[PDB]
Amino acid sequence: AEVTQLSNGIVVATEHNPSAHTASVGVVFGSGAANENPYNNGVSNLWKNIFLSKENSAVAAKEGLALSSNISRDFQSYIVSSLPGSTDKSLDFLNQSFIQQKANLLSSSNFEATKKSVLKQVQDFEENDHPNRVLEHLHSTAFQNTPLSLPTRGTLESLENLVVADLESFANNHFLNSNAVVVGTGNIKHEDLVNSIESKNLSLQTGTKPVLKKKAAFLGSEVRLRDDTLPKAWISLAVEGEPVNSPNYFVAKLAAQIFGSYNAFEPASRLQGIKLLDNIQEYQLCDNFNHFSLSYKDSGLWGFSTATRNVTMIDDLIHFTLKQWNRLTISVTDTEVERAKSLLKLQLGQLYESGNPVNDANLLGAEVLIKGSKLSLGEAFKKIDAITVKDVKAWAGKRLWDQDIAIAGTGQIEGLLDYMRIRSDMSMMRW
Amino acid sequence: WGGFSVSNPTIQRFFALHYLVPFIIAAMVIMHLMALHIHGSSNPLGITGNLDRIP
Ligand code: HEM
Ligand SMILES: CCCCCCCCCCCCCCC(=O)OCCCOP(=O)(O)OC[C@@H](O)COP(=O)(O)OCCCOC(C)=O
Repeated sequence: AEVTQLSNGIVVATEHNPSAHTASVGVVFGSGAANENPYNNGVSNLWKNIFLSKENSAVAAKEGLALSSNISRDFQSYIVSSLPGSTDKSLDFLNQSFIQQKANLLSSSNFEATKKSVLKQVQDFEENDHPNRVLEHLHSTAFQNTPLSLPTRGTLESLENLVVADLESFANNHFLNSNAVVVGTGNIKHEDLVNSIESKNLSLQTGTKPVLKKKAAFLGSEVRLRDDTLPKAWISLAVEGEPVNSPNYFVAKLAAQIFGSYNAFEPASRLQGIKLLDNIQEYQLCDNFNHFSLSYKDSGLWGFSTATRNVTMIDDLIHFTLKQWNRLTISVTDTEVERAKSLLKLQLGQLYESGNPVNDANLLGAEVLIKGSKLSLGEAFKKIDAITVKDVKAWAGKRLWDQDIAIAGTGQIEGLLDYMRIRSDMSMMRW
Repeated sequence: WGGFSVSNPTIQRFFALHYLVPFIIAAMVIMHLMALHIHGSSNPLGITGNLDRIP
């Protein structure tokens, strides 16, 4: 259980697992939706779908190869999967169809067919997926006029004016050897992957990606998208949090785990050791909530999201939740900290030790692109067990107590009160 | 008057009533507020205010 990195001008990372039955090989780039502008937003989402189109997936299926891809704000992925004794064929396909030749993929017929499907994907998302479009709107009001505001799928208006030239320009600027990591997970040995690469030569482009003029900045604000015909209210609320490669990275994750997640219709979720639940269940002000701590290269967010059918008691839900947050500065106990320690270990122990090599490749490539190295799971546990009550109170006194907030909501949100009555609940007065 | 002109009985009864009526005005001010709570307040435009409210 250890990763091995080498460099030849090309970075090559690998987590070998001898007891698996598959192998994944791919390339991860260090540019995401936070590396484009409002005019070409969605060009990366359209690159993913050109990779996964028919005539490229057909050519892989005849050889016994499956394909995958993912767009995020800091990185992109293009992965190939196979049986363990078929990994050299995986690398060849990744060489031919992607890095060297792509005139086959950017044809006039394949481009229009791909654009039609992607527009239908995005239009469907904006009309039916309410919890996820409110979290995207939160990012856009918190980081307005800054690169961390742009949605990852793109916007239906900017996505309509794209041509092949926009794709080719974006490729020449960001798909570069200086901005790339080659990964390998599952039943694959490091030496074999290194040997297969030097037998070929395998370089995409040289480097010099553009530098981004503006840095990300948090701004307290709100955006309300009112729709009285929907049957619920969906709300998300956050403060500024921690970026990746921060000293307070695990302390913010432990603090989110203290308040946790809830489903009203599951019996065992009603019995969790969370003091907020003693307040909501007597009048049943929500159906579910979840606390998050999101982290990027430049900034982060810390907060919660909720959905509810009780549209006359929204003000009681927001009030009781924000008063529990205040206790992290004043009166958090030792039992609440020892519970969140061991449940945080179970959480990220399941994220980093699933059975899917595709998830391993995305995690590994994103971490090595920032830190140059991966922190093992035995090391992360020791940092978590060394946190005390004093560290939590010091973090909360700086990040939560009387600080500005960002809010987004949709649906039946008449009962959501104004900004300054919610902002005033971030301090107590009775300390 | 209490007599045949404005005199002593007039001035002593006018002071006892003058202390009383302020407490009757206060009871009418409570009934006045109850009638406002039903429909709330109007606004300078003369149209409905149920679409945009502030606490
Ligand atoms: C001791 C005397 C009074 C007190 C304490 C009082 C109190 C109030 C208060 C607090 C309001 C709330 C809205 C506003 O300020 O406009 C109000 C509204 C109102 N008052 Fe009075 N009031 C008094 C006398 C009167 C009188 C003498 C009249 C008329 C002859 C009157 C007619 C009204 C009306 C029509 C409104 C509603 C106005 C609107 O909503 O557009 N009140 N009153
Ligand atoms: C048919 C047979 C009949 C024979 C018997 C004869 C008896 C006849 C008289 C019966 C007695 C009257 C009935 C009792 C009654 O209406 O009041 C007693 C109940 C309590 O009064 P309340 O109206 O709830 O308080 C009044 C409240 O409901 C209203 O509150 P509000 O004052 O509008 O708020 C303003 C406060 C704002 O706060 C501040 C000032 O900052």
